Amino acid sequence: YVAHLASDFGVRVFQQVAQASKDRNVVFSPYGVASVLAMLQLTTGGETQQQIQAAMGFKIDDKGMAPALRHLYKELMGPWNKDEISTTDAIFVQRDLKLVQGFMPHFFRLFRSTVKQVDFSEVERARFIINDWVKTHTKGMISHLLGTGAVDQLTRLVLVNALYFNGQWKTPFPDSSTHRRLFHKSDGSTVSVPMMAQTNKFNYTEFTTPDGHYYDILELPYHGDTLSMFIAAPYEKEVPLSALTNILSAQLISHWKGNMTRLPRLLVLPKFSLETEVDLRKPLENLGMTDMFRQFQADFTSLSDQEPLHVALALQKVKIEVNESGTAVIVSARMAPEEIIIDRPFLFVVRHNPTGTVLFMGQVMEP
Repeated sequence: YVAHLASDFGVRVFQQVAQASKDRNVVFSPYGVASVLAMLQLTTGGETQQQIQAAMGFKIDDKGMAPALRHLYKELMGPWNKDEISTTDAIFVQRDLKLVQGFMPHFFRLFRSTVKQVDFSEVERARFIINDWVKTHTKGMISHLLGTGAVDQLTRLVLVNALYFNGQWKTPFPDSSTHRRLFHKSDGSTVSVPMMAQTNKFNYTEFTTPDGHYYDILELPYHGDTLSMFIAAPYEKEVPLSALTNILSAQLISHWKGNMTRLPRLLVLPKFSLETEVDLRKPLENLGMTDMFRQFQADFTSLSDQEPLHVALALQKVKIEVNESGTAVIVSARMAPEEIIIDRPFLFVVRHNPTGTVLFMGQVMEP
């Protein structure tokens, strides 16, 4: 339930970043941005708080909300994982501020984490701290946030979120099937990229938007069916991804599941290892949250009502890999009735099945 509101807020943010990155690759984490903004909520007061609660759909302070979030976190980091997913949130505030009495403990009570305190006048040092935090909480897979270059002796507050993902397929794509094939950029031009092939009974459904766009939808489960990737590919060229992403929801995903049946298909899917760093300011402003980024409008008085505080920098960075698993003369396979060759731009969603949370989301315009 909290999972659903968090996922959907996170999709809304994705929509906005998709709107601005037409025809560009973009990988993103709905769960991530919602997790960091849930925490931001506590630091927040006034109308800046209103903007965030209204856009999110819940108040972190209300009962059951934070325990649900920690529940979810712990579950994601459980033993089923296997270094497939690393996540981390963090808020850095100017070291010697007159913080309000009792805020730090209350924050730890709710998030089992702390607001990190740094002297931003050391600049290079503060940058190293932020970049180091991410490095050490993502098993070294994410090491640097280009956007940190923007901090200076004036930064009072920074917010970051970083996640890596590379899952192990329930059924891996035989290594010998992988081959170089043609991809059609929306550009109208083309590129040859490595693609995987696997013949199986995939959960499948044809889907239509209310406004009449058609997409093929496949479920690819990961080991133990804890996680699943859903792939959504237009029926023919010309069908944009927008029509789909603009109604995307957790409920929509469950809807796809409700209609899927298992059919023997040859699937041909491109390998991809993509990285994306997004500056969350504009996307978040576009969802109502504009006060937080504004020096004289921002209201962070739950954290410190002494110095005027406001968010200088809000970043998410995601790296995601899709290959044959987690790691020959012949290539043999069962013949299949139909084939599904994903040789054009497509969307993917990684879902946590037990809760429905949308962990990752993206559009691949070129692998």
